[PDB]
Amino acid sequence: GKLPPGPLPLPGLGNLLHVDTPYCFDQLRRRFGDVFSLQLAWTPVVVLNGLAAVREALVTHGEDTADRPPVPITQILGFGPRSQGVFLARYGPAWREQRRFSVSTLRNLGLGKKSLEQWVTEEAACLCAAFANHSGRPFRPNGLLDKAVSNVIASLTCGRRFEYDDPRFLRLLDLAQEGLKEESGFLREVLNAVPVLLHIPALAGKVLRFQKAFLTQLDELLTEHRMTWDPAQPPRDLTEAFLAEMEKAKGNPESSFNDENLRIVVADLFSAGMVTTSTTLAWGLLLMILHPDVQRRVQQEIDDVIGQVRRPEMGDQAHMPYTTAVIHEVQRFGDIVPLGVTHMTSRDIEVQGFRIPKGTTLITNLSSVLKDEAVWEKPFRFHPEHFLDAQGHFVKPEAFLPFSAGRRACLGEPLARMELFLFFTSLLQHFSFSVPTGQPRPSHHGVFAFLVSPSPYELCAVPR
Ligand code: HEM
Ligand SMILES: Cn1cc([C@H]2C[C@H]3CSC(N)=N[C@@]3(c3ccc(F)cc3F)CO2)cn1
Ligand SMILES: [Zn+2]
Ligand SMILES: [Zn+2]
Ligand SMILES: [Zn+2]
Ligand SMILES: [Zn+2]
Repeated sequence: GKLPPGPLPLPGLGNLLHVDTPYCFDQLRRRFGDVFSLQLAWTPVVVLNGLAAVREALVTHGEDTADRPPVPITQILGFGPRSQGVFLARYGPAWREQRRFSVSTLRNLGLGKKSLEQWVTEEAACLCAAFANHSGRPFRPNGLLDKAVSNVIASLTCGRRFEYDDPRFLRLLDLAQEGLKEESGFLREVLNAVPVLLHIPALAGKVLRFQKAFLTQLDELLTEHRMTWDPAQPPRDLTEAFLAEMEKAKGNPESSFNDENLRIVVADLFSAGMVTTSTTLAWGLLLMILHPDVQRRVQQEIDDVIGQVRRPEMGDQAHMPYTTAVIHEVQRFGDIVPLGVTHMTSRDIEVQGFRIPKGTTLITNLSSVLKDEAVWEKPFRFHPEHFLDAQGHFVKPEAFLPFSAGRRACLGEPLARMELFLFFTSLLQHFSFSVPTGQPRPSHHGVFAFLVSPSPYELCAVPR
């Protein structure tokens, strides 16, 4: 069939100089259509735009697009056939076993005695107190959001939290944010292309220094956890559940439940739901000071449904359509993973008539879905009524895809939904946020990366 169109491919760089990225893709979408091609050096890339193209790839051809592009340099971090974690894992048994394990263990810890909801609610309390200490004084809330969000994951993985001034905790969070920067590095591409370049010890020790440091700090914490683990009792957290599975899997070279995969799985879970959920909440609080009237309606609904003392529960959401709409609109407008996470075709597939060869790198332009002018009333405005009808009922459009879609859709979404609702309501239940008098109106345009964060800003949190 016909291959997707695209700008003229230069000899060596191809379309590398035709892309400086979501803004640039919008122009290409308006010039070549919703499915265009790109030649990024050695890698053949097809960009998918709009709900239909994205759905057709990830749902209709879900079996064939659930794979990841190979990342050879992950060998430095100890990746192997039965140890690929979940996030970057190739489509196959190693991915599926860990995927099913994480999803089911989240659910098991989730239901019963609401361990998840309890850990979040309790961490929300700490976040409130830490906010109270920063009162009467403008302050960036990002650091506190990272910590509270990080503690929720630590609670699920290792069954503990860390104090906000814990030295090892800070180093962990610091190493994690530096590591994220290392993923968007130019040297990553060269070494992924030619794996034998890693046989140079000079280079190998430079590639993922912050990644390796992060995994080292994590190893130390895992070792402590293995000491306190009581195998005579039902697993209290995901790491214990993993360790129990490891015992049963002794003698089985096919199991992905092993030492090498434990640190990778934990690192995937710990980080993927630390910079995403926290950035979303950082967007949330920014949008609340830019739109004080929206903030007041939320706080009003909080009082009408929950009050100003009793801690919020997930059962309250069903009776809080407006707050729910606001949170959704934060994710939509926030648009924090505009190009999602790359997929790869494991077979020859067909998208929007065009042909996609096997082994093609797929980019899901999630931004083009969340900001679709054909779907949303005013997609470039912060507008909670994107999820409300005239009667005030919450409505969720098909195009709400911040967690992507299909087999590889965010496994942490249920937890994320929980963290977002409980942290947001709890903060707005006890605080009123506003721009600091004397300071310029903070921009609503984010700083582009693999993850789009709000521009740096300060705020005032006055108690209620
Ligand atoms: C606002 C919060 C979050 C957003 C917007 C978000 C978004 C995403 C996106 C776009 C993907 C890519 C899906 C794809 O490859 O097509 C993804 C995958 C993933 N997310 Fe999240 N995420 C969030 C929070 C979390 C949390 C809390 C966790 C874990 C506790 C988590 C863990 C993961 C993992 C492990 C994957 C890989 C799944 C797989 O490859 O099978 N994320 N997420
Ligand atoms: C959805 N989404 C998750 C992300 C996260 C996922 C994590 C874990 S797995 C990975 N490959 N990179 C991340 C990551 C990797 C190493 C590290 F030291 C810190 C990290 F945050 C960055 O992107 C960004 N968007
Ligand atoms: Zn831990
Ligand atoms: Zn434990
Ligand atoms: Zn209605
Ligand atoms: Zn209060």
